[PDB]
Amino acid sequence: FPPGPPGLPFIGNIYSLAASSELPHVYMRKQSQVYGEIFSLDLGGISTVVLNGYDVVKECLVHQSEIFADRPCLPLFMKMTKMGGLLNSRYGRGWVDHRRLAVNSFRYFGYGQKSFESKILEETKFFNDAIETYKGRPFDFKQLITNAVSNITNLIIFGERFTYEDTDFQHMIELFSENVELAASASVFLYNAFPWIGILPFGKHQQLFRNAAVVYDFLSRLIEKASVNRKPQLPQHFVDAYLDEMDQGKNDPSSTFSKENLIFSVGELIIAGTETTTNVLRWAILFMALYPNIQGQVQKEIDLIMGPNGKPSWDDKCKMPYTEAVLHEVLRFCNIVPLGIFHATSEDAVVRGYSIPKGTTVITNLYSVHFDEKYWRDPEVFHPERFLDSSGYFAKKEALVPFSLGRRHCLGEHLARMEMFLFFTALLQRFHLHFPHELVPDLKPRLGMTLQPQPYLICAERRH
Ligand code: HEM
Ligand SMILES: C=C1CC[C@H](O)C/C1=C\C=C1\CCC[C@]2(C)[C@@H]([C@H](C)CCCC(C)C)CC[C@@H]12
Repeated sequence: FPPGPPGLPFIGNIYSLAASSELPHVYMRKQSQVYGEIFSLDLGGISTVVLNGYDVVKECLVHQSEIFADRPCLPLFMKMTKMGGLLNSRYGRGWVDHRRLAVNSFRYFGYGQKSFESKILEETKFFNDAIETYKGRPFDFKQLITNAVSNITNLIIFGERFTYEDTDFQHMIELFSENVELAASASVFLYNAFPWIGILPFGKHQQLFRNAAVVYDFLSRLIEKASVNRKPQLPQHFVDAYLDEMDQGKNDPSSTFSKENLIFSVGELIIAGTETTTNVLRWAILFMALYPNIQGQVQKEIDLIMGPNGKPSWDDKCKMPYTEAVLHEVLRFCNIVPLGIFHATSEDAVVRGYSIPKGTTVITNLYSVHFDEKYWRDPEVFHPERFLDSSGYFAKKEALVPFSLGRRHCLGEHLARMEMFLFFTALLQRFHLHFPHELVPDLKPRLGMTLQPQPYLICAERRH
């Protein structure tokens, strides 16, 4: 069983993570330098194993894919979803059924259709128009980016987009997003260690359970509004398709599709899309205002390939290596999902001599892969040029894994990439981005299951 740093009795390394000035993924990378690529932590009595660097992360999630495909049975995840749904589903027939349905649905109701790309572009127009509203005055992009990004998924799930005046839906996403953040909280690591803490009426765990209630109700209401006009066997979207599957499993009682599992799946798909993609864009914008020379080079490429008023296109990607370079270097350098989503072993495992008992939490420290000095030159530097080959084309790197690897890898990778590219290009084509009174902006990320920047104002002035 892998060695690791010691911590106090009862609470273990929750203390050492807690009392460290460094964020958890940074903490963990330093400890691998002392204990090895694979080390352990005692998180209040839950034994967890951390994987660090590209080699062991691959060795587990890819070479032993079925053994590390599971999710851990932490009290919070048992309470929230009973380990059904998709994202936190146990590895099994339930997960196979939901994953398959989701993959096919995103293909069929999404990027598999010729008209889909223009629906993204339609959204960049609402988005850019909303930006113009402010007439170059400083504001926070967080809301608009969130609205716009979530609508690309709303099309696939609910068959429609919600307007930017829809503050009810926005409120539901703000609570759900708070929950993704509180999930990384010391309060929650303790709650999972000591679930009797649930008797305590105050604290971040009660905020999370309350939020989850409000969110669960809202999602079931949306799912009901989206199933009104349903024509059995002729689905308009993911919700209809899910209901199709419940029909075909009415006689199969071991069928895993359920009304509860539909709310969990929809919630998981919606929050997975909105949290992550939004943040990528928010980091990118931050860095383009910080480094105008880099912003300007992207803009130069846009004008050469797309012109001043051309509609951006997914097909343009491969004529725009520098743009693709910047975007990949944001994924690598900001690590929007720094520790991925926790895994667990689906059976007793043996990795590099160490034994890992069935059910152990396994943390894949994706941050440490992107800063693995065996595969990256000076990874502590933001430098898009590292993704360019000697002819100036985009050069893909094996050790860039911001959508993780193996059986559980991001289901939305492709969709995210189109969203990112089309939103970033549409925005930079129309605007110049800089800070107010050249304010000194903060680049220290906010502690959560995803990394987002602190609130920052930005000025968007039209270019032509
Ligand atoms: C920049 C955008 C995104 C990033 C960086 C990202 C990252 C990730 C990561 C690191 C995982 C962990 C997989 C694991 O357990 O090892 C994941 C899983 C997942 N992602 Fe994404 N994601 C993004 C966008 C999306 C979008 C747009 C969707 C859906 C529309 C999505 C849906 C999911 C789902 C459902 C899972 C769980 C898959 C499973 O458990 O089988 N993600 N994502
Ligand atoms: C769906 C439903 C159904 C609706 C309920 O309110 C609860 C719920 C999800 C709850 C959570 C809270 C805990 C943290 C979870 C389990 C997130 C998980 C830690 C992954 C977050 C990282 C991801 C955005 C990359 C995803 C869903 C989150």
